[PDB]
Amino acid sequence: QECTKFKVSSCRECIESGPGCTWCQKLNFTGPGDPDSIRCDTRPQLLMRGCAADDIMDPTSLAETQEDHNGGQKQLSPQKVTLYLRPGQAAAFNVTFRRAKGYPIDLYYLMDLSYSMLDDLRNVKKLGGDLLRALNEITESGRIGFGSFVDKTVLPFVNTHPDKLRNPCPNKEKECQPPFAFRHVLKLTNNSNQFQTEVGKQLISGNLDAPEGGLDAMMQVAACPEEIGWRNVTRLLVFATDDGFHFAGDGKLGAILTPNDGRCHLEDNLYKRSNEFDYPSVGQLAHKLAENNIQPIFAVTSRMVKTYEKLTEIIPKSAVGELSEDSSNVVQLIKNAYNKLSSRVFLDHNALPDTLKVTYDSFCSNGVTHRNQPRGDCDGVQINVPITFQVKVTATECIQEQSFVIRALGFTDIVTVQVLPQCECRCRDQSRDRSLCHGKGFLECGICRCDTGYIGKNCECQTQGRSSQELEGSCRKDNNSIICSGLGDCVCGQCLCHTSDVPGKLIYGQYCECDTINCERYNGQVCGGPGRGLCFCGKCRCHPGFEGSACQCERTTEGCLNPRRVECSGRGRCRCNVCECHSGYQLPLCQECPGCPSPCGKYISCAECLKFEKGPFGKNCSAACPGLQLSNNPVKGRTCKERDSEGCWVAYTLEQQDGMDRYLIYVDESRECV
Amino acid sequence: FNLDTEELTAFRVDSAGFGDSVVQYANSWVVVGAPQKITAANQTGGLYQCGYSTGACEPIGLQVPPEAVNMSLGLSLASTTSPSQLLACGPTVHHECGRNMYLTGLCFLLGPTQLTQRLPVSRQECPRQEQDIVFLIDGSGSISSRNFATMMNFVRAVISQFQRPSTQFSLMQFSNKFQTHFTFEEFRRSSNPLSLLASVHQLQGFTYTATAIQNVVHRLFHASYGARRDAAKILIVITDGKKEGDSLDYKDVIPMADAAGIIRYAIGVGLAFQNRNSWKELNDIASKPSQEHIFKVEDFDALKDIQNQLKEKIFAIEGTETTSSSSFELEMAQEGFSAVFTPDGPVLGAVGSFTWSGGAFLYPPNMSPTFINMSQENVDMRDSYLGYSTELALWKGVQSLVLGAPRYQHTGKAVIFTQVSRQWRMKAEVTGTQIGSYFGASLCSVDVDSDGSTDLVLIGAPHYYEQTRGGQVSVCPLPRGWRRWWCDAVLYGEQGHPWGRFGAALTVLGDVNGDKLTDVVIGAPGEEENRGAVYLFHGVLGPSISPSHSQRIAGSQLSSRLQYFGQALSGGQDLTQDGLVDLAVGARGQVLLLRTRPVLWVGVSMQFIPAEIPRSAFECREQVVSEQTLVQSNICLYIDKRSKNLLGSRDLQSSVTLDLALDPGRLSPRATFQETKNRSLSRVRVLGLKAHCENFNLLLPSCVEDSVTPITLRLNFTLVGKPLLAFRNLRPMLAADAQRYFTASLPFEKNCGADHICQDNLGISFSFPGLKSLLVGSNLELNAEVMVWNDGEDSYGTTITFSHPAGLSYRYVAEGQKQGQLRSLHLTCDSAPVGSQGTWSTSCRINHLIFRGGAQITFLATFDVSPKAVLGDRLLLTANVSSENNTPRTSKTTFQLELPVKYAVYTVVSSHEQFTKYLNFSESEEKESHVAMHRYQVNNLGQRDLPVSINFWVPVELNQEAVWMDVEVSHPQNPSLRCSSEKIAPPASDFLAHIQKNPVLDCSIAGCLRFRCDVPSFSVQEELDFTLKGNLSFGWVRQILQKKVSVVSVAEITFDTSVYSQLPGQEAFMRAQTTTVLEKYK
Ligand SMILES: *[C@@H]1O[C@H](CO)[C@@H](O[C@@H]2O[C@H](CO)[C@@H](O[C@@H]3O[C@H](CO[C@H]4O[C@H](CO)[C@@H](O)[C@H](O)[C@@H]4O)[C@@H](O)[C@H](O[C@H]4O[C@H](CO)[C@@H](O)[C@H](O)[C@@H]4O)[C@@H]3O)[C@H](O)[C@H]2NC(C)=O)[C@H](O)[C@H]1NC(C)=O
Ligand SMILES: *[C@@H]1O[C@H](CO)[C@@H](O[C@@H]2O[C@H](CO)[C@@H](O)[C@H](O)[C@H]2NC(C)=O)[C@H](O)[C@H]1NC(C)=O
Ligand SMILES: *[C@@H]1O[C@H](CO)[C@@H](O[C@@H]2O[C@H](CO)[C@@H](O)[C@H](O)[C@H]2NC(C)=O)[C@H](O)[C@H]1NC(C)=O
Ligand SMILES: *[C@@H]1O[C@H](CO)[C@@H](O)[C@H](O)[C@H]1NC(C)=O
Ligand SMILES: *[C@@H]1O[C@H](CO)[C@@H](O)[C@H](O)[C@H]1NC(C)=O
Ligand SMILES: *[C@@H]1O[C@H](CO)[C@@H](O)[C@H](O)[C@H]1NC(C)=O
Ligand SMILES: [Ca+2]
Ligand SMILES: [Ca+2]
Ligand SMILES: [Ca+2]
Ligand SMILES: [Ca+2]
Ligand SMILES: [Mg+2]
Repeated sequence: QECTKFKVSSCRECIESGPGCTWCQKLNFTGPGDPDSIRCDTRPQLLMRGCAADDIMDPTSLAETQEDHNGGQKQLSPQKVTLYLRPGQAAAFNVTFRRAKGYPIDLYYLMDLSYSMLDDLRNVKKLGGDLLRALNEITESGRIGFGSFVDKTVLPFVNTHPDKLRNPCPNKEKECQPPFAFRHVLKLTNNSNQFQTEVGKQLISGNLDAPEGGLDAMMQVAACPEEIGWRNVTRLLVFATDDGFHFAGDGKLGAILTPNDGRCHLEDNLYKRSNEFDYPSVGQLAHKLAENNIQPIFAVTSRMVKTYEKLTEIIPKSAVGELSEDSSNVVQLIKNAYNKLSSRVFLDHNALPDTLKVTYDSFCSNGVTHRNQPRGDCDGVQINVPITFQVKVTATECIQEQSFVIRALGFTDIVTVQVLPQCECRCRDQSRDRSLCHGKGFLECGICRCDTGYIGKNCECQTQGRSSQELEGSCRKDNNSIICSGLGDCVCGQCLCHTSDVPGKLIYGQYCECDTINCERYNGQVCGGPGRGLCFCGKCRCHPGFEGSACQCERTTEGCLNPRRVECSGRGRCRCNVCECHSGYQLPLCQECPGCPSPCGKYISCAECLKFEKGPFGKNCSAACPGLQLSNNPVKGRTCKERDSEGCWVAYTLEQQDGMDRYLIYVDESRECV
Repeated sequence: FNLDTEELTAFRVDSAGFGDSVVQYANSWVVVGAPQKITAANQTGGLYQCGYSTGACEPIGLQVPPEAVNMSLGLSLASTTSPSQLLACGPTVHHECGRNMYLTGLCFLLGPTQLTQRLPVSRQECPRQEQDIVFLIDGSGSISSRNFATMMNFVRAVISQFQRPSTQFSLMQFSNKFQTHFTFEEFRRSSNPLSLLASVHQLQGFTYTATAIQNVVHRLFHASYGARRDAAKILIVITDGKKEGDSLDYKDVIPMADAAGIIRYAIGVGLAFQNRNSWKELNDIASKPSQEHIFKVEDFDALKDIQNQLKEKIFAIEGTETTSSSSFELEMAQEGFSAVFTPDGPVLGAVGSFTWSGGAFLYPPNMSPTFINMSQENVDMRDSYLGYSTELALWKGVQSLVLGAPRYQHTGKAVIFTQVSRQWRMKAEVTGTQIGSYFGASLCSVDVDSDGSTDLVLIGAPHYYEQTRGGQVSVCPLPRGWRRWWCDAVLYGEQGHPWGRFGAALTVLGDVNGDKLTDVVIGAPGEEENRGAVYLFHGVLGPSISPSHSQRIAGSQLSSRLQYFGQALSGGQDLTQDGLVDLAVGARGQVLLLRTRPVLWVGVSMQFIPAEIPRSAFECREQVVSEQTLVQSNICLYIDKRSKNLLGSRDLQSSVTLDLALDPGRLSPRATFQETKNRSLSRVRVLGLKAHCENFNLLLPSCVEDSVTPITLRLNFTLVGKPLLAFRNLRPMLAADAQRYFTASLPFEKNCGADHICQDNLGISFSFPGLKSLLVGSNLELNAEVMVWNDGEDSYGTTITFSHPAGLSYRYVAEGQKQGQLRSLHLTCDSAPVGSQGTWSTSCRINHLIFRGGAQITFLATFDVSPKAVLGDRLLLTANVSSENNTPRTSKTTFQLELPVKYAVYTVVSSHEQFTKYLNFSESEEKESHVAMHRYQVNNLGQRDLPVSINFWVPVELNQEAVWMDVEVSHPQNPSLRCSSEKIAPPASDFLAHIQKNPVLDCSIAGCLRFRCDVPSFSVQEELDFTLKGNLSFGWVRQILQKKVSVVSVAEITFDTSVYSQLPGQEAFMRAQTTTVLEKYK
């Protein structure tokens, strides 16, 4: 199959060469004056040479599925995978996951209390008897909690004196509560009517800056249930606000450069730290949040729908809910929650050491035959239909025995996957044959490994003073080659490559022909430095995730992808995280061709065939006008403005998108026949 | 890689938020910031200047005005060098405008001059609200004379509670007629307005409610009477009955009033109103909602009990159209949040401009300042803090500013602005990569080289990730030619440590290692367990940085106990006055200074006086002696790259340890030095910028086994001692690429037989397979197919060297999986500078095997060539070929060839959209002049100035019938250039049918007109544009007997096909077109 020889001194050093490397233990396999490194070839070659089949030591990777009894864990099996992983060779173990039933639920209503959330507070202050009613079907005795939030106390997030601070309410001043940021009004409780009545109590507040500081509330919530309390099963949250959201970095405005610690420190179910404390970074949730098995459910105005949409991409288990400004269709959010929240099966793992690389496969239930990618994104599975993930773990070197875990994001089920460095190849010891190797050496699967001072295939020679006539036979690759390719003095048939005390430098091989320094460079580093790849006799063996002549095309990834998740938009192969845009399309993702004519001609005919109805000319339209979209919105960019079929100047912008002649227009509701 | 981590200075002044923001001041000092250094009543912080001489920080004197409150100065800092000045800021000034205070910002300019204080210190006064209230009163006969003086007494009352000129009043009374007692003009002018209130008398009479209302808003609310134009219109009414005899109706009056936007209140008296026939005239009268703008009463006397209530409803007035939204201007813009200088005055940044869009205020030389937002026509950019960070971008031409917008669409975009003469528009921009990434936090214009023209720009995004949340900095060069610009000339540096906040800050450090390639520093106070961290990168060639950093001085460097360090940092100035630049990095509590240790590197030459071995002490013999032969080996050492350290002390003297060793890798020493008798030796000797050559004695034993393999001699060398006169160098060192292991070979006179004399005969020849034209830009790699002979004795360590211009070097091919009639070959190549000025040799000895008999062999050697390859209009290259046994004789066998070289250029041309497509039906006669205008814009994104000549093709004559006459070409915004003119006649085919196919009128039909506008030197980036016009005749339109015809002009740019070409393969962007239409019917 494949096997390039690294320094081969024992059967183990043959294994550390690659997956397709096998070793022969059969004695008397070495000819009159043949190398010991010949014992290490490919299984096929060994048989062609004569090496018996049962003499081919071949440590291969496999899996130990120690399945539990039951109620060990529920729908993630197996529960304990003890893999024996040989470097370079991939071990594959499957993962059966058949979600079963709805466990105890635990909701929490994060509502922004502003003057814009007035009729929201009215049409919601006490509609919770239909929440348990909407909870009745699937889950049983769940829990219900509430938490309010506005924005940081101190400016510039809201005027900090004066007694508008005691009275922020704009114009009505209906005794609204003091400006706050997070008030834990209700704890997770069984009752439902007590919950409603404790809510209506509190009235709104107000702040200055338009977007909110709701992110600070997020952490403070799932930070210390030593005072808030939380169920040990499920934990769903729901964001609600007709306003933006502030993240880290914005605190510098309020003269606060103390980052977010992660733990909440309240004394009266109310924050008094958010002031002496900076905003939680955007990414400080997908970690902490997803660590406590909590998952918000975005539900805001249509004005803020596609901003939280981009937020759905990043953080896991999160849905987008466009609703009216009255919060009346808020309970239908959760009919859309379990819809695609019980659907996102995840299968990531604890941050593994760099010495390892993990991947997965996917076999969704409705049709999908995925292969080779992290995660386990199958947005088409729900109640009681199992799934299939093929976890393939590979190593680069002979790891040290350790252990990691593969969890499902948003699930308490831990799968303790044990990992064992499988390399050594037991065979014999130095009780059998202290004879051969002339007493000054031991034996290991045939060959003999001599002492510091003895060398030779039978420890017959010593590392001082030796040489013969035709022992220099297999000591040179061919008749017209210099002995040991220089940089190596031949002793007893074979060669002993000289040593260089220079970083990296190392000679090796039967005739000392290969080195670990003379390969293809990259960024002023050998085979891409020790990070990217390595050097071995000219060719670079790039680490996992890196390909190319010298790991030049450093990443096998595709940063050539945009949010559209189509490579290089229109045209351009994705080589080395770079697009090769056809024509004059420019970088990085090939969308704008600055020099292009920005053609509006030939488009007028179809512009009046879509917005206005002034006759699809050549034929009809939607056929001669595959600029299929005509959004009812202020799209922009290619601001065009030409005339119509008969006189009038028809205005319209023209936002191109992705491939070939695909477009998106808004034709101004106006004309000009002057 | 030369940032001191031992002997540095540390200022630990414990003053709260001390060491939170820092900057390099006039070289002698460093200024630190402590925003939270409480002073007085919740006021400022304070600054500190620190000198190197004595490790101590002295407070800095400041005249903090009582006006500026809780501004916590020092938070934002900035310093210039032109003339040395410094700038600090309190971006949190608090000025109490009553109801609610805001944030304005206040800065100070210090230096060896006058202590200026610039916004400039017009203590930013609160906002003035404009109200134009109009009292309307029923004076019908139903009201008693007693209830009258009481009501007009309540009127004056509600007038005093207000203050002018920010408020205004106008009164009218309405019964059966309508008297305007005093207008808006007679209120702001009359020093005593209430003097006219007690002057009015009752009217009695009938009642026409609605009628007066119109007589009020269509007169008193005119800008003519004095009612301010841009104002808030309020109207109040006080009546005791409905409208009877009122010849009008509310169905006409109410609408047109709400048009001008007039909030309507109502105050009734009688309680006859609480009937269902007199309650609707309070709702109709007032403006929606009805339950807010009304306050009915029974008694005129206790009408002043609600005098206490009306206080509020009117003051709370802000704006009622878009459901009471929240707009702004410059109340909480905290100007000076981030500042940076520039040849034409400093530049502070505002954040809360309007919809918190953002911007920056520029201050010229005592001329009033300007300001740059994004205009309002820019719908987006709401809440982005445009100007959170600010940086300059000087260029050979005009300056350019840059503002950071962390939260554009909540992701983060960065926008670059230019200030063209009477323009100040936007150059370009780039969105962020991820939501919350915060793309825009930090920015730094840096200079890969030292040409003085800012080449590229860094960007910060500490809170970004995909799997690991280390942070993210983004390199983004500064392409010229607006509307195109990419933060992706590839790369973006990071680190393998989540929650690190990498990119929090950064500054240009400049040339530290002396390879002409500026180097930058970058902070990351979140690394490790909250511990601090900093990074060091280097440039390469033009727009680029090296992802792999050389150093990573973090908070584990016996920084006993600081939590997050690197928050901010600025360097580039020599303050310790030990020659080279210094770096200042702020940290919580204290701030450190890391100097840069001098990096010199050295070149070496090795040789063996006796070239090879004469076979005298070769195979030897055993009667009598070892006459141990005496080989001499001379090595020399000299340092050449110096520019930074300059002549004189240190750049010269520097002792060194030498460690020579022969045949190291083998346990069979082939020789020994005489001085020590060992197989190796060491001696410490003095170096200089002038060579130091010493030859040593070597002893070869008469008899030896291996002779084929030359004997190696390598040296390990370093820099021992490091005492040099004063301690003003302290520690010098070597660079990254330190090939401290240099080896030279000594061959042997191989036995080519008991006779036959060993004739060295080798030839050589090479070519370039498929190499077409070779222009600099394309054809980066250069594939050379070299063949070689051996028509003589066997060459063992045969070597093959090339001569080439500086613009290229050899890179290993490493091709394989299985292909060739070709290379197979492990060979060792070493580049090196040779000739006087320019050329140099890359030798390549076929390392480890023999080249025998009349055998030929072919291998492939490839040379990367730089896109900016300085080389003549022709490039030659040669190939010396010889054996290991050197060249014992006369005429060399070199092989050379010379190639024509060209150079890449990007040259594009567009048809500006100011183009006259004008067809329309009014075509009664054959007139002349509706001159059309074909504007063509052109520009080159190449990288070299190159002459050009822009050609044109404008139709005119058409069978004697002119198409459009007197056509010339204007060249505005540029000198009067010379253009040529020539007429030509097309092929003359049947044009009848020709354009019937296509209404087009290209030059192939009508006698066209070529314009050859030459150009002296089309400097890169130059968008040299120009247009052409001419009265367009309608006569020829009939000549062809159709309608809706269209005439086209072609414009093609040209340049010397030789020397220059265009790069990508083939782009026709150098040939634009403009099609005008002459559809005129009837
Ligand atoms: C920098 O950025 C801004 C904002 O992004 C650009 O656009 C400005 O946007 C504001 C929007 O509020 C424009 O509004 C101005 O309002 C002033 C007073 O408030 C009036 O408007 C509100 C809303 O209708 C009313 O409710 C209130 O009662 C007031 O009527 C006006 O005084 C402004 O000036 C206008 O009238 C004055 C009369 O003195 C004229 O001199 C001006 O020409 C102007 O017509 C204005 O209406 C504001 O117009 C915008 N500025 C500009 C210059 O257009 C800015 O364009 C941008 N700045 C620059 C220099 O580019
Ligand atoms: C500045 O204002 C702050 C509060 O914003 C003061 O801090 C304390 O505030 C509380 C609540 O108003 C007062 O009851 C305390 O008396 C304040 N503490 C002290 C020690 O006075 C702070 O005092 C003010 N600082 C100054 C010097 O004016
Ligand atoms: C030049 O090179 C040799 C080998 O690197 C130095 O010898 C030391 O040898 C040991 C291994 O036997 C290395 O671990 C050390 O790094 C080497 N030097 C030390 C102590 O750092 C030798 O010292 C060098 N010659 C000099 C003195 O410049
Ligand atoms: C895992 O599942 C796939 C597809 O069902 C199957 O082909 C493969 O054999 C399974 N792997 C193991 C280890 O059983
Ligand atoms: C002499 O030779 C030995 C072995 O090569 C070496 O270790 C030692 O350093 C040498 N001594 C001197 C004085 O050079
Ligand atoms: C090859 O060319 C270089 C050019 O300077 C010269 O130094 C060298 O002697 C040449 N080699 C031989 C021996 O032909
Ligand atoms: Ca609402
Ligand atoms: Ca530069
Ligand atoms: Ca440098
Ligand atoms: Ca210095
Ligand atoms: Mg009356």
